[PDB]
Order: sequence, then structure tokens, then C-alpha cells
Amino acid sequence: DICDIAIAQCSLTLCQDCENTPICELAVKGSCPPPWS
Repeated sequence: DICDIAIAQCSLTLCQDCENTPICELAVKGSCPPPWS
């Protein structure tokens, strides 16, 4: 789903589409080192 899209993309903007936004944000930092590409 779009959250997982954001996780693939490791994208904080796209995480704002995701229901559990900060959990998306956290997992995204999980998947790619901050700050992001």
C-alpha cells in the first residue's frame, strides 16, 4: 500500500499519505539513513 510505497521510496513526504504517518516515518528511517535522498 502507499505506506509501503513510501517505504520502498524511503520518502518522508510520501509517508504523509500513510495512515500511521510517524510509524511510516520511523520505518522509513529504518529502511534508509536520514536525511533521505
